[PDB]
Amino acid sequence: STLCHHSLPALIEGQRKYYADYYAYRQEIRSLEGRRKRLQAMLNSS
Amino acid sequence: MDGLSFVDKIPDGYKNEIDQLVKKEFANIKADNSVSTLTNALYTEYLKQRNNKKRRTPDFNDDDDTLFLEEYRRKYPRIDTSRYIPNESSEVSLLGIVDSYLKHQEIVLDTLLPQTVSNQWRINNDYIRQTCTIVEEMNIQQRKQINDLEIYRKRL
Amino acid sequence: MLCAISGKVPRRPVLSPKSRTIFEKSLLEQYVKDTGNDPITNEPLSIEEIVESAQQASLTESIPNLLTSLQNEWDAIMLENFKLRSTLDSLTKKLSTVMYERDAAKLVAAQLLMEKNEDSKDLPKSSQ
Amino acid sequence: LDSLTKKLSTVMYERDAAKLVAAQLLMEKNEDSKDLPKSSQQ
Repeated sequence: STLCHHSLPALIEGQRKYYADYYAYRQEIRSLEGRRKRLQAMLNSS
Repeated sequence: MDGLSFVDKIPDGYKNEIDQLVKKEFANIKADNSVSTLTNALYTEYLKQRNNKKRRTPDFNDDDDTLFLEEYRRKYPRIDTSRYIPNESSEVSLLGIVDSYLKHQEIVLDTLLPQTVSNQWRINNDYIRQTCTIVEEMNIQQRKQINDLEIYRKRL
Repeated sequence: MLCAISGKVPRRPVLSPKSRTIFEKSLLEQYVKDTGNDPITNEPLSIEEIVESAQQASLTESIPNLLTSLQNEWDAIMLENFKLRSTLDSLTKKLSTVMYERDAAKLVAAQLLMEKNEDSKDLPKSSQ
Repeated sequence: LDSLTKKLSTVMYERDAAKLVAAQLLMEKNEDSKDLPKSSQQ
């Protein structure tokens, strides 16, 4: 009954761990997608 | 809530360090009749009620109440010889058949031990596959993060 | 092979049809007269709903059944249940120490979830 | 007795499971401290 209870609580906490890491990956992707535009605008002034 | 067990390969010093954090939070938050009365009192005192051992004590050339005692010894010996005569007629056979009953009862307990052992392994086996998949999702998330931290400094 | 109320080895075992669990007759008849329901599953059960050999080799030294055997039975009944009341009081104290340290650990994670993500967010703001 | 022993067992296993959450979370919080301080210095 321990590992039956340990399976049920951990399987719901795994999705909350990943989706927290998923939304954190989307915010870091926005900083990468924006910083390249400022370097892309360097050759426009040239 | 999500703590990986099979994945995390967690020292005993981390158990002591985390327990101090828990302990610091712990400091902050800070039907029977009269037979039950006799049984609870006898067990709390640890003393047992005395039985009558007078039948072993009896002696010859004594008074009329002890004449009742020696005749009580005669009725007990006739009953004891009758009880011993039944056991002799039965033979070991009667002790043999009750032993066969005990082996059948004992085997049923061992099967319940395998059934619980098979099921607890299955719950662990399902958990082990989930931990390995949760490992790769966390490892890919960490690799993407270390790329972004390096790239943002490189662009600036 | 055993009774599911006392932990006996029954002499006249009876089984209930609402939940199949083998009970000794006197113990199951006592329960249905007290509260007319199955003790295990709490389902409706009556005396007519119930559906109806063991050898114990008496010892060679069988006075002792009056004196020595009968005192040991009511000693072992008395000491065990008192030790069992001592067992039930200690776990309810250990239940309280379990939930308080559990709620203590919940406040750690609630405190540290605000610490970690804002520390990571300040690393993302540091680049700008 | 056995019904609260299930409550005792499920709590103590989950308490040490939730205890491992803190050991992971404290080490990540510590890494974000030294990362930012060495960066904000330079």
